[PDB]
Amino acid sequence: STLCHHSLPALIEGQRKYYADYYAYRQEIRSLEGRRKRLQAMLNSS
Amino acid sequence: MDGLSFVDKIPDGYKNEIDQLVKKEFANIKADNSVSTLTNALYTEYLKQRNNKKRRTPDFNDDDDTLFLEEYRRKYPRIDTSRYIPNESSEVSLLGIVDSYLKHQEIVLDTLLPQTVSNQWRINNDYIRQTCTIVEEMNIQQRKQINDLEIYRKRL
Amino acid sequence: MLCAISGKVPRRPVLSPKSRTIFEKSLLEQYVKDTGNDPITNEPLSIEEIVESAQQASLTESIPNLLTSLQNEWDAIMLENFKLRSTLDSLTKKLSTVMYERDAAKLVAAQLLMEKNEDSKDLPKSSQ
Amino acid sequence: LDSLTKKLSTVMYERDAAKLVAAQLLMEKNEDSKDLPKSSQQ
Repeated sequence: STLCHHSLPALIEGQRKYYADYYAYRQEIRSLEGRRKRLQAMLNSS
Repeated sequence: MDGLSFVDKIPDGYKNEIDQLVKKEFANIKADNSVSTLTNALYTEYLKQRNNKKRRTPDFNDDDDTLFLEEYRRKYPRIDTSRYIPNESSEVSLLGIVDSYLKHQEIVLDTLLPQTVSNQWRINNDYIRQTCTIVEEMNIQQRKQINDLEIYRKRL
Repeated sequence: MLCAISGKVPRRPVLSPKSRTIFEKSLLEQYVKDTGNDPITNEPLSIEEIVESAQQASLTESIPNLLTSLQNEWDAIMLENFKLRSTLDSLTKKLSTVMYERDAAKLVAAQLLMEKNEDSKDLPKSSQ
Repeated sequence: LDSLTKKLSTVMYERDAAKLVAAQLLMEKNEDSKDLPKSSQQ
């Protein structure tokens, strides 16, 4: 009954761990997608 | 809530360090009749009620109440010889058949031990596959993060 | 092979049809007269709903059944249940120490979830 | 007795499971401290 209870609580906490890491990956992707535009605008002034 | 067990390969010093954090939070938050009365009192005192051992004590050339005692010894010996005569007629056979009953009862307990052992392994086996998949999702998330931290400094 | 109320080895075992669990007759008849329901599953059960050999080799030294055997039975009944009341009081104290340290650990994670993500967010703001 | 022993067992296993959450979370919080301080210095 321990590992039956340990399976049920951990399987719901795994999705909350990943989706927290998923939304954190989307915010870091926005900083990468924006910083390249400022370097892309360097050759426009040239 | 999500703590990986099979994945995390967690020292005993981390158990002591985390327990101090828990302990610091712990400091902050800070039907029977009269037979039950006799049984609870006898067990709390640890003393047992005395039985009558007078039948072993009896002696010859004594008074009329002890004449009742020696005749009580005669009725007990006739009953004891009758009880011993039944056991002799039965033979070991009667002790043999009750032993066969005990082996059948004992085997049923061992099967319940395998059934619980098979099921607890299955719950662990399902958990082990989930931990390995949760490992790769966390490892890919960490690799993407270390790329972004390096790239943002490189662009600036 | 055993009774599911006392932990006996029954002499006249009876089984209930609402939940199949083998009970000794006197113990199951006592329960249905007290509260007319199955003790295990709490389902409706009556005396007519119930559906109806063991050898114990008496010892060679069988006075002792009056004196020595009968005192040991009511000693072992008395000491065990008192030790069992001592067992039930200690776990309810250990239940309280379990939930308080559990709620203590919940406040750690609630405190540290605000610490970690804002520390990571300040690393993302540091680049700008 | 056995019904609260299930409550005792499920709590103590989950308490040490939730205890491992803190050991992971404290080490990540510590890494974000030294990362930012060495960066904000330079």
